[PDB]
Amino acid sequence: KLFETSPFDPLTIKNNQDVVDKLYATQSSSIQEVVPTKTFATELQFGVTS
Amino acid sequence: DVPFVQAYSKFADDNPRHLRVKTGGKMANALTNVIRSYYSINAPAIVPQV
Amino acid sequence: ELIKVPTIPHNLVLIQSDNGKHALIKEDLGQWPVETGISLVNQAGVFAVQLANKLGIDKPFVLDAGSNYFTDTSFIDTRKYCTDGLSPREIQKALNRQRAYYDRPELTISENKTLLSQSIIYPDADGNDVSIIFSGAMSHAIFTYAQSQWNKNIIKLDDYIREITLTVPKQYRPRRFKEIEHTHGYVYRELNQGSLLPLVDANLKESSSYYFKKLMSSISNVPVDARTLQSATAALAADTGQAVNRAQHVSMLTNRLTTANAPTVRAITVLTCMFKQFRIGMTYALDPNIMDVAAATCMLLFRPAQSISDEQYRYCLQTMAVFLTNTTYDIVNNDTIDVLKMKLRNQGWPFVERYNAVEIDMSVEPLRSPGQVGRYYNPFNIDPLTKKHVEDRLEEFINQVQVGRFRNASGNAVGTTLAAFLRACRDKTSANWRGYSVLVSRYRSLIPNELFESLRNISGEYNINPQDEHSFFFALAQINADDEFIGAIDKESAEYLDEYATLARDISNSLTLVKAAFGPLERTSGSIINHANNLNKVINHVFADKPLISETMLKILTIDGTTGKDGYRNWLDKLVGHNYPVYVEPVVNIMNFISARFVADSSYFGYTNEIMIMPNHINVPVDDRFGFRDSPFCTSLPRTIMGNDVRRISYNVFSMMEDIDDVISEGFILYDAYFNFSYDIMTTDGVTRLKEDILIVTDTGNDIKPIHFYIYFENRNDKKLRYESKMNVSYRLYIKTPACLLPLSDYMRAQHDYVSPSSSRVYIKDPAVVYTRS
Amino acid sequence: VGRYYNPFNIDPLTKKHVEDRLEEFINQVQVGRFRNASGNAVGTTLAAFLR
Repeated sequence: KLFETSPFDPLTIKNNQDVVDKLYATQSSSIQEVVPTKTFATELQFGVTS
Repeated sequence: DVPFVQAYSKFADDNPRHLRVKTGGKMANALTNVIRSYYSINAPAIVPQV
Repeated sequence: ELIKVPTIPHNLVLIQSDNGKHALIKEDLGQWPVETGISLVNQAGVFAVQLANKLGIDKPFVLDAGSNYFTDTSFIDTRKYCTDGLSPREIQKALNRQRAYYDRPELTISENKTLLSQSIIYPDADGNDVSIIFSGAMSHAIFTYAQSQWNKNIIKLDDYIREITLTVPKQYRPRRFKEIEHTHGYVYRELNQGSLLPLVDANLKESSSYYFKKLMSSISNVPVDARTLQSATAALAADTGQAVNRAQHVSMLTNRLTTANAPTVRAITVLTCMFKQFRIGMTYALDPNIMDVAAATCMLLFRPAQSISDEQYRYCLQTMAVFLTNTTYDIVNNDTIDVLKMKLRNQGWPFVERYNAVEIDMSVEPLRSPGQVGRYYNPFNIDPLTKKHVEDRLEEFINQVQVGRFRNASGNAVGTTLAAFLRACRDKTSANWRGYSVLVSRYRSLIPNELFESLRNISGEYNINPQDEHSFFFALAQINADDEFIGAIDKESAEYLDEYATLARDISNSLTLVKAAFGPLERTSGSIINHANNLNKVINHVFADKPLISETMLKILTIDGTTGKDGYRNWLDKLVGHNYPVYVEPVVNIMNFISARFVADSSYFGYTNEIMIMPNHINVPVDDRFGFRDSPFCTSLPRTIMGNDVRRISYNVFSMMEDIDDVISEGFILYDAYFNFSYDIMTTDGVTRLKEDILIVTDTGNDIKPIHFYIYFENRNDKKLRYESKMNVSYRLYIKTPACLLPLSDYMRAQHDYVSPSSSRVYIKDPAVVYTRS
Repeated sequence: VGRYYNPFNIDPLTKKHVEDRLEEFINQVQVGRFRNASGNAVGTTLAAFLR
C-alpha cells in the first residue's frame, strides 16, 4: 500500500480549496517537517470600514 | 472635483458634464451682451429685465 | 475575511403595456430624499454608504459568478450561457408581444438564437471569467469600480512574505505552506502603516502612563533565582568589622536592607534601558546617611546617564558633599556641577561622573517601523564587547575610596564600609547583566520606534526609594526565563500588535472627521460659539449607538480620571488644523465615487434641480420615445417657447411672490432647489395626472406639494381620454426625462461586462510565516 | 460692539496658553529641588498641581 492513510480522497474534492483543506486535516498521518503549533504574527494593519 | 462642481452649478445653473462644453450658462451670455451694450449706443441691448 | 459574491446585482425591470405596443427597461436604484438649503455633498455621503450596502460592495469582496452558466442542447453551440442579469427570455417575450400588436410575424429561429445567446461567459487570457449580461449602467459602473479598489489589497502570498521577512525573529520555527498555496495563494491585506504620533504628541502624559503601567505589570512577574542574603551580609560583616556591642556605619546599611520592592525596581531597570529617554527620580533624606550616599553612588554607576537629568545629577552630587565633606545643603545650594565635582575629588571621592550606556542593535526590524533599525541600552553600564564596566579604572577608584578619610580625620570607617559595599555591587552586576540584557531585548520588541523616541516620564510616578536602590544591587537576583514566562510574552505580543492596529484605525478616523466637520477659529464670539456647539453635536453623535472609536483609545484618554466623552472632545479639539497626512483607503474611494454620481446623475435617484409649470393650452416638446400619454418628461427643458425665452424664478422668490396668479398664466421654470419626485407607470390607458395639486398658497408663503406622476400608455384613437386630458387638466408639470428609463428597442445598451477572478486561487486567512517554539 | 478678554489666557487661534514654553516650564519644576534642608517633594507636588 502506497499510503497508510490517503492524503485525500479525489472524489470528495471539488476545487483547489478542498485539496488544501483536506491536506491540513490529514497532515497528522504523514511525517511532517514542522509539527504545527500556535501561529505567531509580526504584522497586522486594520482598514477603515463602511 | 467637488469644489468646482458647486461653483459651476451656482454660476451656470447646471452641473458640469464631460461631453458638454463648459460655457458658463445663461449668466455668461448675459454678461457678454451687457458688455456690448455699454460700449456703444448702437449695440442691440436685447437682454430681458426678467 | 473576503466575501465571494455569487450573483451580479443587476437592477433592471421590464415594464410593458397591456396591448404590448410599448415596453421599457428601467433601472430601480431607489428614491432618496434631498433637502435644500444645506450642502448636497454631505447628504450624498450618507446615501453613498446606504447604496453600497444595497449593492453589497461595502465590505471587501471578490466576484464568483464564473460558474453561473448552462450549455445549449445544440451540438454546434459550445458557448456558456450566463444566467445572471436580466433574462434574454424576458426581452424575447416582450419583443414578441410588440410584434403581435403590429401584426408582424414572430421572431424567427435565427433571430431567437442570436437574442438568447447575448448573455455569455467566456474565459480571458489570465484565466479570469468575463460575464456579459444585461444590467443597469450605474449598477455596472459602481460595482466594477468597487472591484478595482478592493483588488488593490489582494496580493500573492509570496509577495506578502517578502514584505514581512525583515520582521521575523530567529527563535521561531518557520511555517510550511502547502504547494497549492505557494502557486495559487492570495491574501487580502491592507499594508499601509498609520502613525501613532497624533495620539502620542497631543497626549504625552496619558500615553506614556498607560504604556508604562502595562509594561511594568508584565516585567514584575519575571521569575528570579532565590539566593539568600546571608552569604552577602556575612562577607560584608567580615570585611568591615561588625560588632554587636559597638555602633558602626555598616549596621545602618545592613538594617535598612529589604527585598520587598525588588520586583518593582527591576521593572524600572528594564524601562530605563528600553526607552530612549526614561528619566527616573530619587529623593534622599533631609539629613543624609551612609545609605543615601551608597544609593546615590549606585545610581550614578549602574544606571544610564540618559536616565539621570542634570538636576538629579546635581542633587546626587549635593547629597554626597553634605555627608562626605561635612557641609550643609544651604552652602552647596548655589554651587554648580563643576564646583561640586572639585569638592568631592579634593576630599578623595572619585565617583562624581555619569556614564553613558552602550547601545545594542536589535537583530530584526522593529514592528511598525519599516526600514528602520532598533536599539536598546545594555543594563548596568557594562560594555558588551569587554564584558565589564565602561569605567576601566573602577578597581583603582574603589581602592582609593578605601584609603580615603571621610567624616573623620582619623580612621577609615566610612571608606571601608563604602568600598566593601561597592565591591559587592560590582560583582553582582558583572554576573547578572546578561540575564537583564535578554529581558530588555524581549520587551523592546513589543514597542515601535515611535514609542521608543517619544514616551517620557512626565508625571514622575516611577521614583526609586533610596533603601530600595542600595538593596537592589547588593541583593541582585539572577533572571530565570521559565517556559511559562516565555509563553506569556508571546501572548502579549499578539495583544500589543492588535492594540497598535486598532489605535491606528481610530487615529485615521478621527483625522478624517476633524477635516470635514470643523473649520478654522477666529478671535470672535460668533466663531467660538459656533465651534463649541458644533463640537458638542459631533461628540454626541460619535458616542451614540456603537461608538466610532474603540475601547483601547478610551482607556488611554481616561487614564487621568476624565470621562471618555470629555477625553475625546479635548483630543479632537487639538487636531483641528492638523497637517498630518492621511492615506486614502479603498472604502473612501468607493464612497466618493457614489457621491460624485449621486450629484452628477440626479434622475437615477429621484430628484431634479428644475421643474416647469405650464398651462395646458401651451404646446411643449416632450419625450415621445416611450409612448406615454401626455408625457411629463422632456428631453431638455426648453430654452424658448413660442419664440420667447422661458422665465426662470428661484424657489425663494416664488415663495415670497404675492402676484403668483399673474405669473402662472404665462408659465415659468422653478430652480435653485432640489425637487423630490416619484412616478408610477401603469400598463393600462388613462389620463396622466399628478396625485396632488401643484402648489399651495398660504399667508406665509407659497410652496410646491409633493410630486407623484400617474403615467399611462397612450392609445391615440380614444376620444374620451383625449377630451378629458384637454378639459379636465389646466396646468401640467414637466421635468427632464429620468436617465434610468430606456426603451426596449435599445436593449443592447444594457449589455455590460463583469470580470471574476480565477477559480484556481485559494485565499489564506492566516498568512503568518512562523510558529511558536513550544 | 464690544471686546472682552478670553478667559484663562488662552489664544483661540493657537487653542493653547499664550506662553509657548509652558510644557517645558512645568517639567522644570518637576525635577527641581527647592527646600532640601526643610522640605520634602515640594517640586513634585507643585508640578502635579500645575498640570
